[PDB]
Formats: sequence, C-alpha cells, structure tokens
Amino acid sequence: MFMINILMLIIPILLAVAFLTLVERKVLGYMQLRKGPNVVGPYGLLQPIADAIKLFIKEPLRPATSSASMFILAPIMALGLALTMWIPLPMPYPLINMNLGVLFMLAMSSLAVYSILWSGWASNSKYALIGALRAVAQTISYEVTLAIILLSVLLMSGSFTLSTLITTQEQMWLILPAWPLAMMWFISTLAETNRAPFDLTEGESELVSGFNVEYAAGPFALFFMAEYANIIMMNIFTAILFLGTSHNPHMPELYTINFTIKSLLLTMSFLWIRASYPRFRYDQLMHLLWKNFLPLTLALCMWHVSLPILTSGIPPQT
Amino acid sequence: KQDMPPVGGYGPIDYKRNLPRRGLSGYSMFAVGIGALLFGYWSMMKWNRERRRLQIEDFEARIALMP
Ligand SMILES: CCCCCCCCCCCCCCCCCC(=O)OC[C@H](COP(=O)(O)OCCN)OC(=O)CCCCCCCCCCCCCCCCC
Repeated sequence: MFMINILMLIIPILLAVAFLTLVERKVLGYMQLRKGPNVVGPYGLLQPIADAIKLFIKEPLRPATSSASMFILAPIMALGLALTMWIPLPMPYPLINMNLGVLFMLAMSSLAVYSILWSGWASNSKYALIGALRAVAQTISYEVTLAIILLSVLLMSGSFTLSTLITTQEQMWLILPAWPLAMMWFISTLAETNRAPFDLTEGESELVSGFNVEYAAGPFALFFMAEYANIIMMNIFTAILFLGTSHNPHMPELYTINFTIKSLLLTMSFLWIRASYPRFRYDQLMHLLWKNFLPLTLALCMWHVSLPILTSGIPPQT
Repeated sequence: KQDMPPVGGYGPIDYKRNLPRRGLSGYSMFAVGIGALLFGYWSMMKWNRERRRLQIEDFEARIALMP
C-alpha cells in the first residue's frame, strides 16, 4: 500500500497551502485593527472552498504572441519540485530514507529557479521579460550565502543524513552554539523564496506584478499554490535543522504533535513581518550580500572547522 | 446666547517627543551574548565526546562475530 502512503501526503497538504491563504489575512488583519474574512464562513473557515472554484471557471486566456510549448512545461514544474522536495523529510519517519539526502534539497532548491526563467521568457516583453530576468539574478546569489551556512553546522553533527540530525539536537536545541549563523539561515529563505522585505520578484511597488502578470485564473492558481508550497517547507525544514524535537520510540505521535506546534509558529513569521517592513531597491538588495552577509559566512567556516578539532570533539560519523 | 467656549480650564496636552527606553545598552550586550555561545559549546564536547564512546562500542559487535 506504499502508493496509498504517498497519495495521503500530496492530498492532505494541499489543504494547508489552501487554508494558509485564509490565515494570511486574519493574522495580518489584526495587525491593521480589523477582522478577517468573516461574512461567508460563518467564521471564514469556509472561504477557501469558494475561492478555489472561482478561478477554474474563469476563462484562461493565452497571449496571441506567446510560444505555447514553453507556456506549459514551465508551470508543470512549479508544482513538481514543490511537491517532490517534501519526500525525504523526517516527521519522524520520512517516506524515503536517503543516505546523504540533506544535499538532495539543494539539488531541488537549485532547480526551481530554472522554472522562473522559462515562464517570464516564455511569454513576452519587458514587464515579464527583463522583469523575469533580474529576479533570476538575485535568486542565485542567495545560494552562496546558503550552502555554506548549511555546511557549517554539518561539521557540528557529523554526516549528511537526517536521522542523525535528530540525535545530535537531543538536549541542546542546536540554536545555542551557532546563533550567529541561525540569523542568516533565516534572512536567506526569506530572501530566496521572494517574500516580504525583499519582495521584488513578485511585483507590487517596483513594477506592476512580477512573473504572475500574464496567467489568468487558469494557470495562476498553480503558482499561487506553488509559491506557497515552498514557503511552508523551508520553514518545516528549518525546525528539523535547528529547533529539534525529542524523538520517542514509543509514542511517535507525540513527536509530530509537538513538532507542528513549532514549525507552525515559526512560519507565522513571514506573515508577522510583511505587515512591518518596506523594500530594498534592487541595488541595495545584492549590494548588501557580497559586501556584508558573505565575509562572515566564510569567516565562521574557518571557525566551526577548528572548534571540533581543537577540543577533541570530532563528531562520530563518516 | 448659547455659544461654545467653556468658562475656564483646559489642558493642554503637549506636542513633545520622547520614547528612548533601553534595554541593556552599551556593551551590556556582547557580554551576555558571548556568554551564551560558550555554554553552547561546553554542552558539546561532552555529548559529542560521549557519542563517540558508543561509536566504538557499535563497531565492536561487528568485529566480535564475523569470523
Ligand atoms: C514534464 C513531464 C515529463 C517529465 C516526467 C518525468 C520527470 C522526472 C524528473 C526527475 C526529477 C528528479 C530526479 C532527481 C534524481 C535524484 C535521485 C536521488 O537523489 O536519490 C537518492 C538516492 C541516493 O542513494 P543512497 O541514499 O545514497 O543509498 C541508499 C542505500 N539504500 O538514490 C537512490 O536511492 C537510487 C536512485 C534510484 C532512482 C533511479 C534514478 C532516478 C533518477 C532518474 C531521473 C531521470 C531524469 C529525468 C529528467 C530530469 C530533469 C530535471
């Protein structure tokens, strides 16, 4: 029945990414002093069944000027590498056990931006043309900030797999010891996935609407359901790579219970920001990475290398 | 002969500007901060120095049998 363990995953998650869109504007509602979608629910909890159905009724135009062969294979992705990445992710028991799999995320973190470059180019001119070009450029310069500061800690835990990374955070919430890094693990995923303070990719201010501009109701649910299938995953990751829970070979169930009451707090962070801060004006946006974020990330790497060796600490792995 | 202004008495309420409250300033931070980071590592160097002590124990059974 291994095929019914899968399809029990893909389906029950599409409800979260659906019902996030509701808690989008309730939480961001009371920052403003008001209430959130209310009239339709009664509580509102019934809103997203009505919204999923307005789009696919609503007619899906294509530009007369487009290349239809690319205008499909691209979105036929924004929903794969979002739903594949979930596969080897322990909670506690991952569906797959990949030996070195931690590295496998970067494989699928790196291969999504090659679905932006298609779509914005697939269609047409300068609002999605050079406007989907220069959100490529920022999306690849926030990896080098990443793979390093992912690679740092992994000196402090011994291997590339995720079954060890529950063992080492036992009674030490891995955020003490590298708290300088942890910050930069946060501003990255918020800068890379195109969210609030570095917002530019999806346009509001700097342009009209980035990269979404052409898709009518028909395809544009996918992206608007793809872009929220990354955001609740990196944030359902960070908390396996920092704030660890305590496995329990007996009541596995109490592992996940206490696990979603963390990863679900953590997420409610990209909403708790977006009410707050303004945007960066694309110069300042990269111009603050090389100069500023990076020099440290190298420097710390020269540090977490020696700290095990200089304490006879060297973590028990191959 | 019903008009607005009261007989006497008012505020005012000021227009002035203040809220600069801190908050562990001026090197008080960098003091607690570097203090936590250490107790992080001291919490390592022991778990990680214990876990190796089990590591050898595990490779022991392998060599024990396998003649
Ligand atoms: C648009 C519609 C048309 C497209 C439809 C089809 C699209 C397919 C796209 C493929 C995208 C995902 C491919 C990524 C490959 C990743 C494989 C991997 O990393 O598996 C990890 C695992 C490592 O093995 P390890 O854990 O070290 O040892 C276990 C010991 N028991 O490895 C293993 O366990 C062994 C590997 C078994 C899998 C066999 C090889 C699978 C990979 C073939 C991919 C073919 C490329 C397809 C096109 C890719 C384009 C992106």
